[PDB]
Amino acid sequence: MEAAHSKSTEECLAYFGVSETTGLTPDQVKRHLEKYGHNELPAEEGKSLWELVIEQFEDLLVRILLLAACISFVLAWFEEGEETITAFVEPFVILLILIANAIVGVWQERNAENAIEALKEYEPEMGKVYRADRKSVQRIKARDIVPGDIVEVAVGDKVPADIRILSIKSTTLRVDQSILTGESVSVIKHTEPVPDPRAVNQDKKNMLFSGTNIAAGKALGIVATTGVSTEIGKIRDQMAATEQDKTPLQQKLDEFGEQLSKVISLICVAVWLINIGHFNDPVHGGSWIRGAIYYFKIAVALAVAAIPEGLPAVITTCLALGTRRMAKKNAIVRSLPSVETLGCTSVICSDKTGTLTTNQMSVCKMFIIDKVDGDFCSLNEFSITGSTYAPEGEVLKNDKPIRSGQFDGLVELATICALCNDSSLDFNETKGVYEKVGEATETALTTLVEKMNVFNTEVRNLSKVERANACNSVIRQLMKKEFTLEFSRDRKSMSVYCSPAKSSRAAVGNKMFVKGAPEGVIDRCNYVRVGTTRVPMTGPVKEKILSVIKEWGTGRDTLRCLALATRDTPPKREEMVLDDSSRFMEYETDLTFVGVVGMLDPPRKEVMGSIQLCRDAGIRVIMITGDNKGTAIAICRRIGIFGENEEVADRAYTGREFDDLPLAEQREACRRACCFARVEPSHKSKIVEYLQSYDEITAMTGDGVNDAPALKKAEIGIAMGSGTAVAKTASEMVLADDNFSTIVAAVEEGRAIYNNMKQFIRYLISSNVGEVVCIFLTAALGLPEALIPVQLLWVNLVTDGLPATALGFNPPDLDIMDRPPRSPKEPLISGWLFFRYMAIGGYVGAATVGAAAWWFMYAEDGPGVTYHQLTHFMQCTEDHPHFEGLDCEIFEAPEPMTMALSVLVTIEMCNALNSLSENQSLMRMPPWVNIWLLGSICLSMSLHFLILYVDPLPMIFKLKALDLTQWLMVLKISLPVIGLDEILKFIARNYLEG
Ligand SMILES: Nc1ncnc2c1ncn2[C@@H]1O[C@H](COP(=O)(O)OP(=O)(O)CP(=O)(O)O)[C@@H](O)[C@H]1O
Ligand SMILES: [Ca+2]
Ligand SMILES: [Ca+2]
Ligand SMILES: [Ca+2]
Ligand SMILES: [K+]
Repeated sequence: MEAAHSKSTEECLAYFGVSETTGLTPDQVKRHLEKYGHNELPAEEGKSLWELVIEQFEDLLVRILLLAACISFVLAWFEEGEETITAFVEPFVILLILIANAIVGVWQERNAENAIEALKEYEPEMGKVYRADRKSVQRIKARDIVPGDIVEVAVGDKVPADIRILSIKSTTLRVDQSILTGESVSVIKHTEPVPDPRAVNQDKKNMLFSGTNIAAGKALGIVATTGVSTEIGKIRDQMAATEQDKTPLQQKLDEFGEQLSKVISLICVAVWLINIGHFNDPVHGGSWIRGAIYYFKIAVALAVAAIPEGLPAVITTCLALGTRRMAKKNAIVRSLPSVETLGCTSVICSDKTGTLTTNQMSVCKMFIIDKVDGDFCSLNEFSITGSTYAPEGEVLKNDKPIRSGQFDGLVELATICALCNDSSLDFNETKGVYEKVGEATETALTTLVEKMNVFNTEVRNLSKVERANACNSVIRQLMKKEFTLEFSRDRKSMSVYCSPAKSSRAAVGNKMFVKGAPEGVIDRCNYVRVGTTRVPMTGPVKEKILSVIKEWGTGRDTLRCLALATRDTPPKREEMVLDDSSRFMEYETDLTFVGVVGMLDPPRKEVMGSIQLCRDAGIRVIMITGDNKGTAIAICRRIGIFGENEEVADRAYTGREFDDLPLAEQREACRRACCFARVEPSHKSKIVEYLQSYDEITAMTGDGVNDAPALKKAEIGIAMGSGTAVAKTASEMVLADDNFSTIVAAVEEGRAIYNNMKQFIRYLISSNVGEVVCIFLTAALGLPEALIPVQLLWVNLVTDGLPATALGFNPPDLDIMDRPPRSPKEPLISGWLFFRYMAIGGYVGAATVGAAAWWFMYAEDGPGVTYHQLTHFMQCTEDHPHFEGLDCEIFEAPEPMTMALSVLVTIEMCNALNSLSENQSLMRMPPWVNIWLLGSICLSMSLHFLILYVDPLPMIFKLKALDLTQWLMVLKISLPVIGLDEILKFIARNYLEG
């Protein structure tokens, strides 16, 4: 722990007693680990509080029923009902259905968080450190980083710990500190001490803070603090209310829930108004307001039934369920609305290098100039064995292993690859594998130098650790790297200014070693090196070099190519200003061509299959890369974006070609082109921007810092697990698996969510409407009451609870990935879907009423009398109108209220079976595709059988179970409602794109 950023670079090194270039010894690391602990915060085991998870009572709908149960609890405490126990069942029934959905909701939120945190720990954060047991930089777990050791940081790296800057290898260092200071744009760092000890974080310009990202440059530093002493560690739980808001779909349903409230409220008030006639009816005797209290109970109870109380929980469930499914496929969701938005995605933008490709780079081909004689130019081509970063391979010429030192051109080629390089190799002992340190492109050159061994260095007797950078270290001991002009994606090249290491025997020449994009580098070459000789760049020589480059990139291997050049006579250092990066290209002119390297970069296996699935799902895929167009087009053909011979004359554009187009043509090009090569980070963001101008949901996939602007711009940013931290920071999803196939699954899963949310709405509306229609159909036709305040709360608990919620666990539709992406601005309920809600709601209302009437009109146990209660409901006892009223008490009979109560339950469990798919029949999608639903149906049916035969309960819910013959009628009328929907589903199936 060093608490001072005011100390100099020497004082920091002296404090921990560590050598700047060597790092902490193994014994030092041991002590510092005991004294300062592991560089790990606990992560806080209390991610959530059990009860805090339980608070699912925030939604308006839960609050309504919450209050609704209260009024029935107040109406049960004092008067307002004679038999109190039955009135004490009312609020407990309402509480019962809420807790059921609450348990379900709490459960899924619990499973999600657990699965999320488990997936987050799969890949241990690694850091680059110099330590005494190794000459080259090595990679260790970030938690094993202790205060005092030398840590190396590069572009795209997450800063592993609080670090005092010792040396900036680049000409500048920019850092993204938004996670700590809120500074939107990157800030510049230096090495000079900031004298003030109490200085705020924004002024610590000689410090790197853990959790921040290196925007540009490369630096060497020493850890000041780790663990909880780290600046970002103190503030993680320090401030609250920084959490996420509700998703677009969730906001869409919130709107929907309130509109339902206004309708149901109107209806409930309307139910109260239409029944102000039975004000003074003998049921409550002669009552001026007591008669209203009962119908106020009816209105309130009808609300609770009609209100989709399960809706708030089923959204959170479907979301948490989707996340958990994604978690199983090693996909990390950093932003909740990522899955629902991806479901309605029409265009997927994807980076090529590292994203569409495995980023396991290995130079397998390279050439230098052989002979130059007029219009004649011949090249010395070479092949390199080894597809890994391992320093094991051969340099083949004419299918013969050769010594690269034999060719002077290869000597300088290897020199450039070694010096003009900000990467290295580190052997990981754990299951022994050579790992890259930095960018894969540069490491492929590092392993090349090792394979070439141009100075015949004895490497046989070296360990696998030393061997990783054996030949590279030899070259570095021959030329002192003064400074480095960093790789810039505008000039697309990189150079290093070097002087002879001896500096005593040799002072003959300073050199600039340049590598970069072939086209750019070659253009800035005026000379061509032939061994140790140098000749002027001409037409024929230029054409020869370029044509071979075109061959490799278009070939069956599709080689990523780099040109390597040298400035024989560079400007004196005084004439060079390292301040502006725009003048670096000027410094990299009058170069001497040395050679061209060719890299193998295999596409990921699952990409080709995934693209076809995207094409079938109406999702378009565009490749966006800074690489050569020839190789980009060739890869596009290799992965299926383009056919093998599509001849895509107007479907592929370079950054130059794209800019030469007017704004209108650029915007239109993004519609037709599926391949953008040689483009800058700004182009990637602009392409996504154009696609969104057509009101499209655009997704972006990348791994580098050149994808960062486009990742933040797109609807959904998806990062690679092996990618940079800058890209992950700018993303909504992270694929730790590096599995591109998960994206297609993520799209599919999000559409199941929407469709399941649809079927949930389709079930509850079309069923609860039928409940409402029933109440209206009886009160208007002048029939006895079908239901009672208690009975109303029962058909709610049974039909609007778990059988409703279980629809959230519905399987994806059969043609879910054969239909086009849903437009984001589609109406939640289509104009025609609303007709189903009535067509089903109409029959349910007519089924529940016909049941209570059939007891009155055709039941043998009942009176069995013909039409319409002998035309009126007036009768009650003898001596009223003598219209053959042989029957005495055939009114206020509890058996038909049953009959309605039982049809209502049965017909909704019946209706729920239609909510397995939007338009697919029960034939193609049988009931056993959802076991969770059938269990809820059985539970609801069993709960209804229980409430009817357990003798004290019939007294409460008023039910003499006319068991055999009448349940048949209940089952009989409830059955066509699934038959009708089956016919109703067949219509829209065939009506719209049959
Ligand atoms: N370290 C490096 N030094 C010099 N040139 C480099 C380099 N890394 C890449 N280049 C070259 O610069 C070109 C443009 O760089 P850029 O980073 O924008 O594209 P890219 O192909 O490497 C990333 P992607 O394909 O993921 O978008 C590359 O095509 C490559 O030829
Ligand atoms: Ca309800
Ligand atoms: Ca990349
Ligand atoms: Ca219902
Ligand atoms: K974004």
